Amino acid sequence: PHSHPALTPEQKKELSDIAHRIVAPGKGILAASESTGSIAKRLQSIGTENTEENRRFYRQLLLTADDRVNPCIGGVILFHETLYQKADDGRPFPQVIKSKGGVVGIKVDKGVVPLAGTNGETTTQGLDGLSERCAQYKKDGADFAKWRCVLKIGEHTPSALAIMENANVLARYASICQQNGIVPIVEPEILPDGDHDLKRCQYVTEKVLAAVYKALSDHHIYLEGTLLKPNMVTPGHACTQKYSHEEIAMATVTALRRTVPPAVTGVTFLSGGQSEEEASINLNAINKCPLLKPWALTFSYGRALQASALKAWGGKKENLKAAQEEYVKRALANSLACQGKYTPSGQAGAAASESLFISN
Amino acid sequence: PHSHPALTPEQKKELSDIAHRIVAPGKGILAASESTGSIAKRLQSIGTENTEENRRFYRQLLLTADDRVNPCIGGVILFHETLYQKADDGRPFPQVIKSKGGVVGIKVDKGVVPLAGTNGETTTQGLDGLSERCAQYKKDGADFAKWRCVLKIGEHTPSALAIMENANVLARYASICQQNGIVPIVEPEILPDGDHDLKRCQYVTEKVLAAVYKALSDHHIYLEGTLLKPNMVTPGHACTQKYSHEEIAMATVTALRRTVPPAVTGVTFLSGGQSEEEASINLNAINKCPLLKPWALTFSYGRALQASALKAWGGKKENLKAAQEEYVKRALANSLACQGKYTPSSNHAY
Amino acid sequence: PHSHPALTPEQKKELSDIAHRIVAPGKGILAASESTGSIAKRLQSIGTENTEENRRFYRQLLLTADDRVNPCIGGVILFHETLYQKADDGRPFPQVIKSKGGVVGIKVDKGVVPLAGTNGETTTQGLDGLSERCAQYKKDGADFAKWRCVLKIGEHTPSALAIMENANVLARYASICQQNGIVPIVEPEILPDGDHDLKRCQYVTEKVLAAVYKALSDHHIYLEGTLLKPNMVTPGHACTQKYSHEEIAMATVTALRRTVPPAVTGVTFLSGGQSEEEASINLNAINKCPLLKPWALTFSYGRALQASALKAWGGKKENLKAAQEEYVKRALANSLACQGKYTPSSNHAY
Amino acid sequence: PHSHPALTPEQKKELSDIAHRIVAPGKGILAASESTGSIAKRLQSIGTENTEENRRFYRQLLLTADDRVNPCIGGVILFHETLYQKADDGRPFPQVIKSKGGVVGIKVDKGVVPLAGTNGETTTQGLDGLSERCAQYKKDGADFAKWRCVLKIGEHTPSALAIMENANVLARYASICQQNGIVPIVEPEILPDGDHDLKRCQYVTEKVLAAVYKALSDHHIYLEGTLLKPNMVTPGHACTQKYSHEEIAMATVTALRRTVPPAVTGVTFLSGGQSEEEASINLNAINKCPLLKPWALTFSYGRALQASALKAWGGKKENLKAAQEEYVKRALANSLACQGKYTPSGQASNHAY
Repeated sequence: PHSHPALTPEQKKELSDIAHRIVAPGKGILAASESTGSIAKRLQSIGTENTEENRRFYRQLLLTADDRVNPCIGGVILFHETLYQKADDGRPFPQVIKSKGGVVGIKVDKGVVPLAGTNGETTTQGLDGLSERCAQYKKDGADFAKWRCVLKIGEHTPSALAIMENANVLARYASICQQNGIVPIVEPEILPDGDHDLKRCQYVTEKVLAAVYKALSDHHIYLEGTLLKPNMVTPGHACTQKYSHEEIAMATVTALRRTVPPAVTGVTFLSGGQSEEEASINLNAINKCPLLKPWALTFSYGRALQASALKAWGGKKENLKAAQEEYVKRALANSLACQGKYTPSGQAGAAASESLFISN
Repeated sequence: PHSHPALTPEQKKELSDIAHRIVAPGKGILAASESTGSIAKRLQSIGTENTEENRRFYRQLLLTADDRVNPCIGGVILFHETLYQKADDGRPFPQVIKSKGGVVGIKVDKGVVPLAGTNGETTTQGLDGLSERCAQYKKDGADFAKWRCVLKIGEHTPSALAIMENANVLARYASICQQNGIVPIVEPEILPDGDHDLKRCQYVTEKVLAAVYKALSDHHIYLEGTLLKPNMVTPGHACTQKYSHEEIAMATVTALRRTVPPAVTGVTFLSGGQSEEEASINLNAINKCPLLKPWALTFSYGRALQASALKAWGGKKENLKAAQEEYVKRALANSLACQGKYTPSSNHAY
Repeated sequence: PHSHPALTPEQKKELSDIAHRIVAPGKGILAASESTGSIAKRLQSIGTENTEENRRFYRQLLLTADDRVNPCIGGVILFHETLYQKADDGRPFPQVIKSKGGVVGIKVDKGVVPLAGTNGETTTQGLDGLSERCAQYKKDGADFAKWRCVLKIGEHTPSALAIMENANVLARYASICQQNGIVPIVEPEILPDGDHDLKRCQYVTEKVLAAVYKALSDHHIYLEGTLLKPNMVTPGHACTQKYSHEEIAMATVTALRRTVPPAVTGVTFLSGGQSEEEASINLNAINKCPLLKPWALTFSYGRALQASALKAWGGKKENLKAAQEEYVKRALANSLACQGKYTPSSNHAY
Repeated sequence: PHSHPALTPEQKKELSDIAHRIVAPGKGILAASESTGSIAKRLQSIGTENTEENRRFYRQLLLTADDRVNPCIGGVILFHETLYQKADDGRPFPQVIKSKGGVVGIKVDKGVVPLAGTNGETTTQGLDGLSERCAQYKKDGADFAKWRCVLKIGEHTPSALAIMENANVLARYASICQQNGIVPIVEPEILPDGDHDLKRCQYVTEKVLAAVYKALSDHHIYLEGTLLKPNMVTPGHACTQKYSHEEIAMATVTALRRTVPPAVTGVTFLSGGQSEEEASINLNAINKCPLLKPWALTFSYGRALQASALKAWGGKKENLKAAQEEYVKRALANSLACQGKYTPSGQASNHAY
């Protein structure tokens, strides 16, 4: 019943200002923080060797696209390695990102680990020494961070334990981040795996988010200085029943309205395996949903922003321009989508229509 | 978890429709559901015998005020006794309220009870046979209900137990109401008693509301079909530090923005002892606060709508017009207040 | 983290003394608090009209059995009606019970109610005005009470909500009882209904009891002044896999050892549909289980103590003695059973 | 409401057998897992340079004490460094411990960290990569571990957040340990600092332990394969009111009886700053307390077993025997105490709580 201010007014201002810049009108997040083991798969899909140089080159390709992406990208999430790499001109990637008006983010979790006594459920690790890491990342140009928790819909999942534990660790992560001037993006991803329908996903999403915000309250988290990265509400990837984009949007906005406090600065949806087009179309339908939405509704896409790019690159340096052009195209589309002004013109490409879903 | 639909689409529509009608633009709630014992002191302050007839006449006086209150009153909360009384012309009070465009509400809790092992804290009782009561009340004209829980700010209060128990009982009450087509007004009142400051009230209010909504989620409550009746965020009555109405508005709106889901149809503030003018001025400031508010911010006033009317009446049947006139003036004042149009004549710091 | 004593040393002593007397070595509880509607089938099963006199006569039949039952019965739970009835000699039933060395108990809940949004799950009501009721029952001879919560094992049950809510209401009930010098018997019954196996029942029982005791702690319940009335751990009533009495005993004792604090004075098992012999044999096996048991492990049987008595009675006064004889036989069998002295004539796998 | 066994019967048996050996009748735990920074202060109090060799020599001094300690020591908690050091004869310390009948333990937490928004409250870190660490430690001779959470009694502490978070992290630590065949010692230490009285400590201990066990239940922790290392219930250090050893024992045993499931194999009290003699007398009183105690009530003493030994050593090799004698004396005394047989000579109400 007693207040022991976790943050000073100055600290709150800094956090709030950062969170708002990232999701400013028409802007979204480029999630390019895939680890080596994670990106290696994406590189093998185009027969490109997974080396430090190739990774550096590919990230440079994305980060140095022409100025058309500047008004589209409010922030860029990088993996530790990339945060300390430099472009061909010697400029550190964080400087490159900032010079284009983007905020630099860093992935800080150390992956998922199994929860004993559950049916294949997990929690996420990475709290050890997090305070010092955040302090160092802040000095090196980072202003926000990302931490991913993973839940799955099944007959007995997500369990009470899985929900409680993941919500609690997210809260710990957010607390430490805010003590170091780092805006935490809270990511409680509910996988699309399974044959459940739209209402089932909506039910689970509402229960999970309710648990997430109660935990953030218990841990004294400054919501205005945070961002939420949830899954859109959609039927399972194996569901038979079909739904329109308007139905996905309505189910998504309703779940959020029923659980996310207005104080939360913004919601940055993960693409979760959806195709580049689908992710853009759904984000657009969401922003056009005829319900009051007190928070920015935009993107934090990884796969949905890189599909066509990776394919256009093919590991060949000579395809630089071609690849970048594909990325710019998706950034412009999503920038319009997070404003509810996106209308596919029909020239997205076969790559932009292919499912980016990966079984878990 | 798995979904076992507590409500059908039709039931949800009914509840949401009722909730929206009560807090429609410019409208608020007249809370006239005082019990015999609760109205006792007030009648004593005007030397009027606490008889059912005087209580009937007084309620009639308020319910039959002229048509000017119609666009100001979206709902009227009644005590059990009054729901079954009639005006002199024979019209049942519920009919009088509805004829003026108001929704009829009913108080259903059975008062507070002491929580053993706490420093004078309480929870509220009244769940027994509540479903049958709500069904009967619905049949008799009521569309919404009220249940009051009370919390106190002190050295060791509100405690974890009190916060948890009161939030849980509020959720049970809300669940039962919705099963019977009754919109529940969730009232977790944090008393203004004490010398604590504005920051302290905001902190406690935030923690209480966070607990309330987690409980409503656990109990599967349909938020669009509910209303919230909280205390405004203010310093304690014995606090020596002074604050402006704008600061009160900022703390209140900030507290709500951090805990109340957008899905909640409306917030109807209790007056909690504030004077008629003070309650109106603060509600006005709250609606003028430069922050985004996804829900209606209006009133559910008991004392703040009746103070002057009660004094003007003085238990004198011949003062009818004078008394009603005072109530009408406050109804008009608050209707403008919930629109941020009433005039008597750094957010990071929160 | 601050204490505000719910009970004084004197109040604790009274509660602890009562609880110990009820479960003293070799003693158990006769659960005869069936309501009019609950005893209806019992009476109609023997073609007996369900009148107040027949109910009075039947209760008298059990309560006035000979002194052989005295050392077997530490307590008798009665229904409101029976607490105020008298034997043929004019003696109030509470007096008849006490004169035989038994403590008088009273059922105080008001039945189960449906939890909206669940798959047919329930919580229990009865807290309204419970403090005053307890005060009166105490004056009228009762020293302990009973409150029954019901949980069910199914595909998605017991749910998180059902467990938390039932645990919480049991805590409220216990708190109110202790404030009035009444020892609360906490009964979180997990029904045997279903085809689930022994391990499933053990798992659910462990989770439910863990929730129950956390709630009791949160509500400042004095465990020494309470008793626990749980279901034994058994396979579902329709489970295809079969088990031995030793297995049931091991699962039951293991579940209790993992959740029930040593401070709890006693565990009084409900028979839950088991036959008279089955309930006695299982209770005996539980007491012979080769694990340390820090609490009395006895009975609180309703059906398992009355089955044969009811049939022998058949609603005829001339069968009084024959009927009482059957009751005595079961009282003697279970008294031996709660001591592990009854004869009908690898824990890591749990 | 569905079970997905975290452990097999074989795994449970292994954890249960380990836990029981550690707290077998008359046995307790030598807590010698002080970190380099913690042991630094210990070495300075005797004017001895804090070097690895001096640390090894000191740990060897305690571990190679004569056979008299064998029936007294059921387990020895070591710090990472020590688990990999060897005695002069080349025998790994883990081997030295086992050969004397003791079970080897390892401290695995990574210290406390501040909980933002609280009044100087903390939680404990060390879960990252803990599973891999536990598997490695098991392979290298350790069978149990220790994780310390710290709570403080003050005006607004322990707070709801502090209690919930510390209980939750302890449960995660316990879960990871059991998955790797390691018996976790759950240590929710409530500091004795402050002017609070005996009943205040008892109240707080009761609330903390109830939260600890609810969390262990939620995380499906196998209680029979765990031990509890709590503070004894005593008045605050600055408390003006005085209490007898009998009252401290009654408050302690009452607090435990109201919260610790009988399935818990044993309770190993920390000395928490009490003198060697006080810790032994209080432990003996706890064991003589006229109430039913379904678990072993013994010790897991650090300072209460090393105070005199450290002083007698003084960092001088010639004081080896004198130093070992001081340790052996405390081991024998506490061995008798955890049996309620302690006497100054040697081997020879309740409703108000």
